[PDB]
Amino acid sequence: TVQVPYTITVNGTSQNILSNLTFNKNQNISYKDLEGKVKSVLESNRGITDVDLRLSKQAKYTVNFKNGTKKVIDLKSGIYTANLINSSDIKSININV
Amino acid sequence: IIGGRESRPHSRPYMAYLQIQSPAGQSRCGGFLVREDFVLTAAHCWGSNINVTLGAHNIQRRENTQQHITARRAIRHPQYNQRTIQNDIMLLQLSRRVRRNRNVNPVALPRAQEGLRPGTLCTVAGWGRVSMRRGTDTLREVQLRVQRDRQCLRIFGSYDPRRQICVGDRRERKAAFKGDSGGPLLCNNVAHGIVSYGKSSGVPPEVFTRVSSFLPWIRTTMR
Repeated sequence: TVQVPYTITVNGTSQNILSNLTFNKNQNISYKDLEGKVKSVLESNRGITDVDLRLSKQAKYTVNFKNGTKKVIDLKSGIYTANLINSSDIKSININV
Repeated sequence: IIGGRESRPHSRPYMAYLQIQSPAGQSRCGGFLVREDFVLTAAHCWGSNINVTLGAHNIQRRENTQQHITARRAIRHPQYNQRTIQNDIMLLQLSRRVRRNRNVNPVALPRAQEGLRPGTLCTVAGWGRVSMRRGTDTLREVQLRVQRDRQCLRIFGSYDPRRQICVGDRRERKAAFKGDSGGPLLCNNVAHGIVSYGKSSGVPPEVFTRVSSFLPWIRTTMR
């Protein structure tokens, strides 16, 4: 019941849309699920699939936290960060392929 | 809108504010009325359900002048290419006709198949973010300069000058930004462009859909 803005850049270009992801308020979710949302909007906004992420030079998303820190996560990697993340700690998400 | 000023209230009565339902969340875009029953916007603003607000200045207040209308149909251009953001144009058929008044009325489209000379001054308006840090509740606007095609050909890998316009001097920090998609680029009071895409940073130049390239399709779809 909270909205978290995200942006998507693919091959240097970024739609000028104001886009949000819906999250349950104050819910701990895993980074496997957060990656699922990220991959979902890459597909629905820009038609980017899993094979496209494998062959890109770099593919990452950055979680910006309300406390001013950030976490940079690699979409080409396995090994989920041993952890869960709270929904109401996220300021925004920047996706970069 | 980056580097702009607040619009005079209701000075741009063709402006449309779109609330879009996506599978994973909500989006927000601009658009513009081109006939009492049709709004023109960007195809990447498509969603399953679209509510359209006309007559607004402060979209976070519920002004008496606003008209709220759902889109009955959202017609993406048949060759819209999501990956490259090509043919990024969409028509929304309103579920009812707007009531015309001083605050709500459509904007002129180009005469036939017009190009756009570099150096031309054009205005863009929108409710998008003003920087990486804050947005706006009221309509803003900024005047930009059409660039020679080389400015975007060096920067954007899929820019096509036949169907897109390169807009915005790099030196000035003036541009459309997140939330401004689908808004009009007006040159002498005619809608020649549609806010489409740019750099993630918002630094100009940016790419607009060239409306004149789509005039036959727009006229056919409305008819």
